[PDB]
Amino acid sequence: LPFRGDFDGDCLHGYVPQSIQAKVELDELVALDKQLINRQNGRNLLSLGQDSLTAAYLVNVEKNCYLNRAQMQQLQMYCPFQLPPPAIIKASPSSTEPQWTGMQLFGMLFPPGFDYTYPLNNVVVSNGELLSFSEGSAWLRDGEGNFIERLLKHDKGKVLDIIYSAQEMLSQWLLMRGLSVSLADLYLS
Amino acid sequence: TYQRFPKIKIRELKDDYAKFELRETDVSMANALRRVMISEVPTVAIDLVEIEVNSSVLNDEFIAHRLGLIPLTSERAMSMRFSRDCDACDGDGQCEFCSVEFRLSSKCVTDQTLDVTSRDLYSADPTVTPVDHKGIIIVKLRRGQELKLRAIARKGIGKDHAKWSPAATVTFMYEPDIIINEDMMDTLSDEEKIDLIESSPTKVFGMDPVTRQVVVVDPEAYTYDEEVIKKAEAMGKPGLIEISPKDDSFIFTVESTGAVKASQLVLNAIDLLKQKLDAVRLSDDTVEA
Amino acid sequence: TKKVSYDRDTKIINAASFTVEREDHTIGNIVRMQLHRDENVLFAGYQLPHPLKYKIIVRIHTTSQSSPMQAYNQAINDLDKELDYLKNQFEAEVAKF
Amino acid sequence: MIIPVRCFTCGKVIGNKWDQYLDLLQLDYTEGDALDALQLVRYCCRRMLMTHVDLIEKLLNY
Amino acid sequence: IIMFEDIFVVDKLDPDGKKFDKVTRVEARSHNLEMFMHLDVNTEVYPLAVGDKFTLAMAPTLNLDGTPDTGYFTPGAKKTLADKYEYIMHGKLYKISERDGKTPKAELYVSFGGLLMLLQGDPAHISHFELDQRLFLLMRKL
Amino acid sequence: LEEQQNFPFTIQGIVPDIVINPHAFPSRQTPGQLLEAALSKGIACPIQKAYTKLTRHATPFSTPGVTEITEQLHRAGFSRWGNERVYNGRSGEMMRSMIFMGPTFYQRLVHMSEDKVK
Amino acid sequence: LKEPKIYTHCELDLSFLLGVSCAVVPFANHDHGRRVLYQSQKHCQQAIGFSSTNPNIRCDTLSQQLFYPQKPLFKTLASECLKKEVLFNGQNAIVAVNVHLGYNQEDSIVMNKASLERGMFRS
Ligand SMILES: [Mg+2]
Ligand SMILES: [Zn+2]
Ligand SMILES: [Zn+2]
Repeated sequence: LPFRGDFDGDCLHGYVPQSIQAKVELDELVALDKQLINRQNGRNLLSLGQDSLTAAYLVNVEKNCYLNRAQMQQLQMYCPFQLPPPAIIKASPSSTEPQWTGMQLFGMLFPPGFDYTYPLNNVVVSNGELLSFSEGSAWLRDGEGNFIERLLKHDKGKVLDIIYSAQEMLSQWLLMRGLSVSLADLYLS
Repeated sequence: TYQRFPKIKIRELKDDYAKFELRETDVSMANALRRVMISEVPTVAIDLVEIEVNSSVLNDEFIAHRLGLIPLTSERAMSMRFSRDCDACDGDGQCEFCSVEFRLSSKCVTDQTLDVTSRDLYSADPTVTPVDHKGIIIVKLRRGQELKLRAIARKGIGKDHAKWSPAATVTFMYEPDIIINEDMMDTLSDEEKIDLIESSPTKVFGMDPVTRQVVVVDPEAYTYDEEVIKKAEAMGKPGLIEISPKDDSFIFTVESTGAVKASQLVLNAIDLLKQKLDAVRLSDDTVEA
Repeated sequence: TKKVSYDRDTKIINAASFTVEREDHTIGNIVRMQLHRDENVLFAGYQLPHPLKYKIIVRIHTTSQSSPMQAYNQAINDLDKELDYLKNQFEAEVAKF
Repeated sequence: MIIPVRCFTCGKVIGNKWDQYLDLLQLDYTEGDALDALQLVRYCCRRMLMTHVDLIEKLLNY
Repeated sequence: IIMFEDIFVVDKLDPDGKKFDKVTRVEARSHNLEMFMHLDVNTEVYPLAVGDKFTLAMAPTLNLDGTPDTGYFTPGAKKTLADKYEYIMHGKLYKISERDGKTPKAELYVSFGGLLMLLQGDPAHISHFELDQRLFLLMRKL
Repeated sequence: LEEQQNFPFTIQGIVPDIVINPHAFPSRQTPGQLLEAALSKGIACPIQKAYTKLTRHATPFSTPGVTEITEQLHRAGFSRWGNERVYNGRSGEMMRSMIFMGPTFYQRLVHMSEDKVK
Repeated sequence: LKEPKIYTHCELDLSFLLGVSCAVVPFANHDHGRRVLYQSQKHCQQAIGFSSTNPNIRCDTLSQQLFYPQKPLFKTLASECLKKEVLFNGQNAIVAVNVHLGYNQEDSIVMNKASLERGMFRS
């Protein structure tokens, strides 16, 4: 996203330093852990990509998938936080295992102590767990107020370890569902 | 806590078309066996060739790629060693423990164009021979073109190259059970049942010609198209047919492509799945006691 | 040398993190579902961090009734004895035909 | 060039069933019906026999 | 024990459909204690229709006077826990709001994971609920 | 370059050898590739039972409609819209959404990897 | 032509209004206006495929050739009256639209390891 290029054949120039005075200055003012603020706009620089944005949308909008404890503890390895308690103990008399909630799976990225409120999408994050969601997608991409900027203003030490786990877990979650464009999507009828 | 007990039932069994059931087990026993039977079981294939003279139309590197994909037979496939496990013999010859030789030699001197075949490869060991119809064509020689080479075949794992895998199509399905709500079948008329029968892609739901009832015939060919459920969903009878897959009772449709037998494929798979899970617990036994 | 490595976590009591070398998804999916069948395993999962390398990572968080080291042989032998029962069932069925 | 010996995706050997395909295409059979007599049920191993150019009969003249 | 128990009746559904792969905002109201329910529940795994009878409870624990807390995430069967109901949920309270104009205008905002539930009524019945509390949702259709 | 067992496999035995991103469709604005993939699939798969009444022209300015492809693909066992239920390669469980499949026609260009390293 | 008796001329075919590299593309009107212009004179000119049948008399640099060329499954009307099967370069592939672990992000393609070793796309 800072490079503004795709993978359709674009090349990348590579410059290698040799002196120590050109090596210490690279990881102090030039490296990615230092220029995390896009000073042209005044907001975050590394937002969500293409697959992660769609996965973070579908997890919080679908709301009708109840994954059990078998496919939940596998997705708790890519995230550095522990598992929340199950919000559903028994959804049906034909169901015995406690199934989790889709919006409860997105709480494995926010740290304990994170406070975030967006009024246009009615999402409230209280003590590292989001609790509400009603028809919103503006708090995920590069907008005015989003959780990436509020995480960069919170601690600014492990944001690159948060967006990384927000991709390597959301990709494994989207692989379990599958996104495909069929002929009925062009038919729209 | 403890182990399970899987139950099988073989429907039909011939060469390279073995079909058997697999009941009372989860999907990670029918998938972790397919992933071994399709890529892990070793056979023999032509690896290194040595072309002496080539005067045909095709190049000398197009024939070395085609000759390695010939489905050679392999009866002593697990009893032989690899090329790296055998430090002796220095390659290049019939070692009779890690390699085998082949001798191709042909020349067209007549007027008509003769083509060489897979039944022309003569080996020194008559236990590793290409299977055989007409046969696999390689080149076509004109009046005055000759071909002579020398091939070396060795045992290899099918994870490295796609020529050692003896399984073309080995898959499995869930074999679902379908149920028909008989209390809501009499709501729809005859034409609605006809339009519901003709909406299925495969022959799953039939019709009794004496009472006009929807009778289930051959339920193993549904293939999860989800066209019968969505047809009754946009009609005057929602939830008429509820289809849910079973967690067990799978069926296997394996293919062995003529290299090894279909019975020896799933035996050499479970004889190697018993040794892949063997070096893990003995290397982690000294940290326990 | 040292194909299986034992790493014990400190922040969680009765917790381990097993890792092996030169393997694939054929073992991380057949050990996880065997550990999920047991009643003393509260956490079981495999993870491939880099597919260019060949190393799976299995994390086991058990209860206080048993060690996380003794809950691995009981999941390995439960497949090593199930494969023998599958072979003894297939060898008679192939001999019937 | 010539017909490949194995399918590019499945792995079923189809290098030998090329002369008997042109021998059944010499009759009044359809291209969709000449593959059912060679026991090909999937459309992976049928696009090799249905769509393949025979360049060696043009390359053997010289 | 039970902090609040009532018998409601389904008034209206907000999507008002079937197999919509979403959640339905089932609006309900009491008849003996003057309450109002706004619980979100999917109709696919738990079928509900317009007009029925179902009891609802709300307890801070499920140990049945054996433990004052929930405990771990995966709770095993121990000492005959309360399993007489059919629809058991879990969630945390986050907002207590009031309103003017009428006497029964004290609402109650709770979130069972990702869903929501509004409990509007008189302040005398919901006076036993604190802020940031871990509650349960015991339900059974009869 | 993923191995063969890791791809999502189908019930019949076919394996997808090229998997493209579905996000490139509403931005490049290229429809008719899903129509080419549905017209090349109905003429390669065998009819159970009529190998003469099928349309396989795909003329540029005389294109057949969607109601002619979705009724020709239905007469052979596959779905109408071309998608089919696929499984998983790593885990083995079923997927909640079907995946469209079809034998398209891809070309390889001149610009390789070794001709650009410097 | 059959319904109105007012016409005095007629076209031979509507597909015969484009070039030889554009009138063989299937569904040429369904595509975008800047997406068949990006392929009729930008992708077919640098696509490997058939070559000269006599490689013993023609000696020029960068003469690449595919091992197993394949005609497409469809048969357009501009490729039937021409009686030529050389203007179609490349092989067929059963594609599938799927989010595959994020490895095909930003207009990328993930491929098969067990298909490039059997003869597909070898040149
Ligand atoms: Mg670019
Ligand atoms: Zn040797
Ligand atoms: Zn095939």
